[PDB]
Amino acid sequence: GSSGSSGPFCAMENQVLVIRIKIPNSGAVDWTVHSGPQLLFRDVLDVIGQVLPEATTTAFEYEDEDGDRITVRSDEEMKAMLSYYYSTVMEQQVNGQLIEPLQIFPRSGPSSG
Repeated sequence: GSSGSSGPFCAMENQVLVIRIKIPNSGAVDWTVHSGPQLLFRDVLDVIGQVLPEATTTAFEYEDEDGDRITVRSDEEMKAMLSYYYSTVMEQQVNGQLIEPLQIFPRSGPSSG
């Protein structure tokens, strides 16, 4: 996680984040994320690792506006994925419909050295 919290409070203006890891033939798990903004790529992998311990991940995908399923292989992509969720989430609120969980998929592959 975040080494060096210094103060068990966790500040955040925007509501917490909820990541929905698409589980293989087992529904999906919701990773209660409070540091939606203060989230790193590794963190995700650090979490997923607990979700799919028998199935590596490293990276993950997330449906965008055109539901083209993006790919996050670098913190860069992450900030992006989050940049969309919030850009869309806020839109889901102004509209009315309830907000949806950041539907992500643990890119599990065969290789794993």
